[PDB]
Amino acid sequence: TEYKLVVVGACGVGKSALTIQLIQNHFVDEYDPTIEDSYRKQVVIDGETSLLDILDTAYMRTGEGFLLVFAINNTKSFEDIHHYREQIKRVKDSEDVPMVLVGNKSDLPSRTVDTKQAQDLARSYGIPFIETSAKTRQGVDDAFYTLVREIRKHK
Amino acid sequence: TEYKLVVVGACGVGKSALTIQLIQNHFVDEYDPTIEDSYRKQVVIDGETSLLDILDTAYMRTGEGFLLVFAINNTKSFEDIHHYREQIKRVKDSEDVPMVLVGNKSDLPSRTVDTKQAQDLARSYGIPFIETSAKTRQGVDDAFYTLVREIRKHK
Ligand SMILES: Nc1nc2c(ncn2[C@@H]2O[C@H](COP(=O)(O)OP(=O)(O)O)[C@@H](O)[C@H]2O)c(=O)[nH]1
Ligand SMILES: Nc1nc2c(ncn2[C@@H]2O[C@H](COP(=O)(O)OP(=O)(O)O)[C@@H](O)[C@H]2O)c(=O)[nH]1
Ligand SMILES: [Mg+2]
Ligand SMILES: [Mg+2]
Ligand SMILES: [Mg+2]
Ligand SMILES: [Mg+2]
Repeated sequence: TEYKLVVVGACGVGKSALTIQLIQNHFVDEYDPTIEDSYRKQVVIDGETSLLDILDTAYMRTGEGFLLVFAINNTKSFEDIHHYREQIKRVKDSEDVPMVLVGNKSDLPSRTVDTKQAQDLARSYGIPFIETSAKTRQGVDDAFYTLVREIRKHK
Repeated sequence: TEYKLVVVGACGVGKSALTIQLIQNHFVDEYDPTIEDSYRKQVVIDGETSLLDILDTAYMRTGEGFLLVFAINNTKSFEDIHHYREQIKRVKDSEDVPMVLVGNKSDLPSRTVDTKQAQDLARSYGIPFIETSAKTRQGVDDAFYTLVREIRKHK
């Protein structure tokens, strides 16, 4: 009932925004990118009281679940996804580590990374893909909760 | 060729969900209830290129069409329908304003407001009644498009 989650991705994709929206239920219009802190919150996932220990990157090997986050209006971030994917494989020494691909900023119309690209990437990793928006709370809880559901399976 | 539409109803009925599903063609599992923003999208209604200016309540007097939205699994929302109905009559100072009654969340089985009650209410207002689901896109376009068709006959 206690989970250690880790949010990874390129700078400016909304790693901090997604975390704060989950923890403090509000949207941050700006957040210091050099800040890397762990956050804590007792929540209810699928009716079960769970403790979430989330690390907003800017221990790693103590992570049970990982959020691969990019922005749908940021091609470069999507390109950097594989870099972080492989880091997690090495730090965990495993092929099968609970992960979720996250497409943030789905509220923005200036989309450059279409659905097929993201879903093909997730298909190449065999992990779920969720479109999120930290501004509007869209898919935010689902992203973290799905990861926890992935951990439940592995454990 | 341009239309100003206003979506009203009780909190949590899916006003935001119905708007996003129309504009960005996706479903929001959660949306900040305190967010009231105007949205814009050029669409094709019955073959005719139209610009839709939609206000998602949480400007009013400039509304040409109004969506009266409740949830079929929300008796209270249905009860509050007349409240918003009369507000629009006052803000427009008119006895005849293009409106459409919308029963959202039709994808849910836990129904408490049957078709009889809704249709009887729509008949009491002399306006169309549309069953919608922002989750599955059911009746979403038809709801907004019908309202536009109501504006057409009105002018
Ligand atoms: N429109 C929109 N903007 C976002 C969203 N998430 C984050 N942002 C913006 O992106 C900027 C950088 O986000 P941040 O969380 O600091 O990126 P980080 O480097 O991964 O921590 C912030 O100023 C946010 O306002 C979102 O879902 N929608
Ligand atoms: N099953 C289902 N859920 C919906 C539908 N429309 C909205 N919802 C859910 O209802 C919740 C609140 O909807 P929202 O649009 O924020 O209500 P608002 O206060 O009118 O803006 C959201 O978390 C949606 O997931 C629908 O058609 N079907
Ligand atoms: Mg940050
Ligand atoms: Mg491209
Ligand atoms: Mg809303
Ligand atoms: Mg009854």
